[PDB]
Amino acid sequence: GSAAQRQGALAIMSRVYVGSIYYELGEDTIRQAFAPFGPIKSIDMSWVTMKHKGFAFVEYEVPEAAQLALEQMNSVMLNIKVGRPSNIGQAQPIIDQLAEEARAFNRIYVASVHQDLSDDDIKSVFEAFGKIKSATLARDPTTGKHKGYGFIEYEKAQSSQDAVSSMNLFDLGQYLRVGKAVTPPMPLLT
Repeated sequence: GSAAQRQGALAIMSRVYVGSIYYELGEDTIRQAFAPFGPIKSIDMSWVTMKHKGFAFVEYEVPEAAQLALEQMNSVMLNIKVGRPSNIGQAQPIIDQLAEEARAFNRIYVASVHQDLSDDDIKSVFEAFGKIKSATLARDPTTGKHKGYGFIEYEKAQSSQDAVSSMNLFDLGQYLRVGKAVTPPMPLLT
């Protein structure tokens, strides 16, 4: 896949269809509900009877997030149906290419991480499951503070599995959202 194609596959893989949305709910509600999985980049909710259509397309900044929201979102809110944009099929080959590639790094995604924790803490907390090759938390450029999520590459596959199975929904005051990475480190490259 070309640098551009991979950049377009990642974009689609971060989109999640949300349906059965009560008519009295707006993007702010949806946003808050899915935020646990990674900061929400944008929301595309389609609205002469200015009310909407109870479906939205939430777009995360990284596909790993979309992957988790889909696995953990089957809550009420007014019930809702989660799925994927029916056009991913056009980027499926690459998406599969990114999947195959991802399996070479015992890479894991970690969302909903408290502002006070740092790359160290997270590292500290996670190395308990195995030697950690890399441990970094995404950060805001204009600030520098982590965006509440990051990635952790383990030395051993077993280590990343133990980490995942043990930390998904781990406390404190919030619940961490963890799951295996669905993409390699530099997706647009090769």
